[PDB]
Amino acid sequence: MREIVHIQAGQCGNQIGAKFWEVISDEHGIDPTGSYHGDSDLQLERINVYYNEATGNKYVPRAILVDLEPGTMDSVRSGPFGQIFRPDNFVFGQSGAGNNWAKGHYTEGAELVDSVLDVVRKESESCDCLQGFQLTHSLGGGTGSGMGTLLISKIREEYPDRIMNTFSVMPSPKVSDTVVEPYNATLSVHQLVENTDETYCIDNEALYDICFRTLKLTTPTYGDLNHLVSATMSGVTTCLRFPGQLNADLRKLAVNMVPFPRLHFFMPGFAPLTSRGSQQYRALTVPELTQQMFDSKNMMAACDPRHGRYLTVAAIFRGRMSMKEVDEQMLNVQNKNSSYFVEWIPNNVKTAVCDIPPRGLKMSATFIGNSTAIQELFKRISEQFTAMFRRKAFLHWYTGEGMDEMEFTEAESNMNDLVSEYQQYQDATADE
Amino acid sequence: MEIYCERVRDLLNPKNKGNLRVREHPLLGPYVEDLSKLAVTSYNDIQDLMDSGNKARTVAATNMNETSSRSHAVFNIIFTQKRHDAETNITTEKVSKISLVDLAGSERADSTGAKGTRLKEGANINKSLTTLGKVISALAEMDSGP
Amino acid sequence: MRECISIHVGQAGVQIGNACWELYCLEHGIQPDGQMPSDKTIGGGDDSFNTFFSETGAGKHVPRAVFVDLEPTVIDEVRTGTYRQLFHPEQLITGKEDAANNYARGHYTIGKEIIDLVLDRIRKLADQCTGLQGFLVFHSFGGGTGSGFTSLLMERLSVDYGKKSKLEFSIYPAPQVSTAVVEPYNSILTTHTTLEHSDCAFMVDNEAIYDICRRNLDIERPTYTNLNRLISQIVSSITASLRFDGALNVDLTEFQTNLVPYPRIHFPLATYAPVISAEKAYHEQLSVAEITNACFEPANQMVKCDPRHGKYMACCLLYRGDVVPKDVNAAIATIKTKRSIQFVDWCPTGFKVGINYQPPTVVPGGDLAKVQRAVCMLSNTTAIAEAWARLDHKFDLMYAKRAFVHWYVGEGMEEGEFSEAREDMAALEKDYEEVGVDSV
Ligand SMILES: CC(=O)O[C@H]1C(=O)[C@@]2(C)[C@H]([C@H](OC(=O)c3ccccc3)[C@]3(O)C[C@H](OC(=O)[C@H](O)[C@@H](NC(=O)c4ccccc4)c4ccccc4)C(C)=C1C3(C)C)[C@]1(OC(C)=O)CO[C@@H]1C[C@@H]2O
Ligand SMILES: Nc1nc2c(ncn2[C@@H]2O[C@H](COP(=O)(O)OP(=O)(O)OP(=O)(O)O)[C@@H](O)[C@H]2O)c(=O)[nH]1
Ligand SMILES: Nc1nc2c(ncn2[C@@H]2O[C@H](COP(=O)(O)OP(=O)(O)O)[C@@H](O)[C@H]2O)c(=O)[nH]1
Ligand SMILES: [Mg+2]
Repeated sequence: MREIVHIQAGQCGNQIGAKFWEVISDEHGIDPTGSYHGDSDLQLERINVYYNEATGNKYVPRAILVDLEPGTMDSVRSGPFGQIFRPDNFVFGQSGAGNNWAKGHYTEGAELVDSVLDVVRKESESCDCLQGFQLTHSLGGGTGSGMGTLLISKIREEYPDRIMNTFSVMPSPKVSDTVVEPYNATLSVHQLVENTDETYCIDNEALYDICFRTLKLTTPTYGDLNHLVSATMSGVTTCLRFPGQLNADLRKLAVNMVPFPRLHFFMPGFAPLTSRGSQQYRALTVPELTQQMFDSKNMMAACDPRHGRYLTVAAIFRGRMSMKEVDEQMLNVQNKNSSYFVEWIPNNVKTAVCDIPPRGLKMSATFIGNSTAIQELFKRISEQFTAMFRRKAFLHWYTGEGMDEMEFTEAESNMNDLVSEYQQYQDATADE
Repeated sequence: MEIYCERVRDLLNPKNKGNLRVREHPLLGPYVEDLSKLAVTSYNDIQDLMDSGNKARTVAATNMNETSSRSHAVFNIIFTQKRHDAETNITTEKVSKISLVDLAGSERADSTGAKGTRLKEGANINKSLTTLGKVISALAEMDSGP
Repeated sequence: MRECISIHVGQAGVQIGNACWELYCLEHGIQPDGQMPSDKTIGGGDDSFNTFFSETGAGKHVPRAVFVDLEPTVIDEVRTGTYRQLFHPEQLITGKEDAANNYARGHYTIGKEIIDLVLDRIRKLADQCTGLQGFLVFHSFGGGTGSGFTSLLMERLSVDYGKKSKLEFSIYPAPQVSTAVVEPYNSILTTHTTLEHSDCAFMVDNEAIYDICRRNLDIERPTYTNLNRLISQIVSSITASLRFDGALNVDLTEFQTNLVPYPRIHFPLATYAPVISAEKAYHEQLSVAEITNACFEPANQMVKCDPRHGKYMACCLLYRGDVVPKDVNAAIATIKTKRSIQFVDWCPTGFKVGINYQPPTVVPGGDLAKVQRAVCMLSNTTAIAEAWARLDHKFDLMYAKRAFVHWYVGEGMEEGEFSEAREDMAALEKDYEEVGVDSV
């Protein structure tokens, strides 16, 4: 059986994980107390992917919560689903990172990492056949970047064979909330490019754009953004939990997506989106989902896919639909926009279908694209990084915690090399 | 130094369970941090160091060779010339680096009878060798073209 | 006694097996639970025929089949489905992840640790048999399991049993539509086992059957169930001669004697002529000449290749129902008269004919109409190569840059093993371009 271990670090990761757990639970039918109150019999068939049994016919999620500030832990416990988690998995400290990558990675995180790893070993030992991990965090912050990177490094050292994923919120181009975002983002990407096996790039600006233009909300809050991200996270790994006509394990997605080891950054997407009060106008079907799925406005990465080429793409459908319609639509999309697909991969669309759609959605589709245009994002950070490293704007805060300029230089060089690789394929011609 | 499975291990340094980090000096390029760099003054010293290094290397048997190598090996010599004509010349004029590299042999898996840990070592060796072939081909094409 | 063993590997094989065994259970009057009430009403006969079913003491019939996969989902659909009481509980799941579209995982690392159980189950089934005739393996190119584990299993079977026939039905990649970006690697690697160990391999493509469903059957949104039902009809027509009485009967050895002029030329195509909806079933006589002329139509081929670009080297016709030898002789003469169908000079006869009395059955909730006469053609042509050539092109376009190669190398494969296979494939294609050159 395929068991997944879930880790959460920092304010952003913890809130996303809380909303995500509030979702999966409904999909499988779990009350906030833990007892099962459902209708179908397929919901318990594969519940062990995420949940562990407990003696009173109870289910406890296989999650780990990490921070260095008790405030977020208190907020999560004092909530609708606070009592579902195991208390022993609430690992935390005091005197948080303070938006400093050095404090998170070297000074403060180095004390709590041992306890976090002990909990991780205990959780992974009980699994029958572990599949992989997944971790949610924010790169622009403190605690999240440092402790997530340290945990990723340690876990990769200990479990070299299994899959590692990451759902990371990157710094946005214009909507900014921390003055030293570029240092943390660069130092985090320098390690993410090496250690993890997949990465999905989320941007707050894209989510706000979707909420205001597509969903037509008036006062979006972080709850809705967490909703979107949770929807995507649940849709990615559906085929481990429900039967279908074409299954797609995480490893299969990894093999079909990345052509080379260093290019494992993806743009996610979800369809459909009717904004309500206009559901009665749109006819839901397969071509409509495909039309909405490949559109640029839908992307959550805040980067235009029209400025590059799709290295490859994967689509996971959920519903009861015909295979010919799916295959015809993917072929049509490939043939119509022939300029935006790389030419030395003869077919670069992976397809999967599952029979059980979401609670109230006769159909749904998830999208994982791998395109060169993502380089734009990295370039932005790199530019800003230079603008603050040429004069050493806020460097002393890092150097007081045990770092040196060499670390910054090598991180900048590594990200620039990543940008150069992605740019090597972006231009047309190339061919044979 | 040796490369076993994407980890650098020192040989002259005695039993040290930890690995050695790889860092890039901005001007001098890649290198490895805390490599036990040892001086020499007699042929006996370097001979004994070479014997100890070969002894401590990781080696395993297989169908293709009774004593095969499970790790790439790199031997490096740093040599300094000091011209000390006190009237005119200065010392430490020339510094030179000599590198001697022994690579692991491509594993065919089924023909070698690999199994368990040996198979994973063979897989890592093959990955490294394929990467080496790709760079070599790319660099050759690049220099040939321009 | 005439006996066969069926092996289904991978998701495609298991689903095709579901459709097949539904058809077989329907044909002989066996309920899903294995009981056969008609014996109490009939009072005699061996209608619980030994070609596919073994009879226990209490009257229950258990099929001669082995299901294999490296993930639990697809078989767990069967363990709790309608036919949960038909099969033996030994279904051979791997309690681990799947090959993940990786040939190396399915042949070297994860493909083992379950091969021994499969061989033991097959050994028990073959030992229980008395007069085993052959194996029918169902798999699919382009899948990790269906390529790698099929290769390993076929190699072991050839080493172990040796002289028994080994047919093979497979889903070949389509020219344009596809569901994986690493299909060509898997197919080209799988070339070796189907070339060397298999005795006769039949090819099927999804695009061809989609077109047939669209035009003949008038289904605008078909799914895999229709595909599997059609393939099951073809396989049943092939195997029917072992079961029911007929005027002219053909064993598996006859197929392997008349369709393979040389050892390395054993890749024929298969077609089924009367595919027609119930609404269009009227307005048409569906006589022998019509159905046998429908076989040679290029639009009814089950693989997207044009037979007109090559030459026909051999043909087997299998008739079911109310058919008379006078009509089939006249049909053969008419087909020989036409010029569009070209026969190689060194095969003056060309045709083999078999006739069976049992007409085809109709599944409830199906799409094919009830018909009185049915035909299955197995033709050995030199048009196949064309399809292979297309696939080869795709492989080259990805192998010039070594894309996706590190995934294969990290699981025990060596790089050079790619190139060898490609060259091997080139050799087969050239021998299908010389066997047809006109003699001088
Ligand atoms: C009444 C109705 O059916 O209307 C739809 C609806 O209008 C739309 C707009 C829904 C609606 O979603 C949003 O408005 C939204 C707001 C913020 C962030 C993200 C979404 C919907 O709220 C979301 C809701 O989705 C679900 O309930 C899914 O089953 C989904 N739900 C969750 O994510 C979830 C959240 C908390 C707790 C439990 C589940 C799901 C998916 C996989 C597995 C389990 C659940 C649906 C269909 C609708 C409404 C209600 C309007 C959409 O969302 C989903 C996930 O279906 C937005 O894009 C889709 C397209 C739908 O047409
Ligand atoms: N005709 C037909 N083809 C199918 C069916 N299901 C899957 N396929 C084909 O199978 C190919 C995918 O490979 P699979 O056969 O699923 O490989 P697998 O059995 O899943 O093995 P793994 O990939 O390791 O899980 C696709 O190209 C499909 O065209 C089916 O029900 N009918
Ligand atoms: N999507 C999303 N982003 C958030 C949320 N809360 C904070 N953020 C983002 O997280 C960034 C700050 O990271 P932070 O959580 O403080 O990192 P930490 O201090 O190490 O835990 C800001 O740029 C915010 O935009 C949330 O609930 N959802
Ligand atoms: Mg499968």
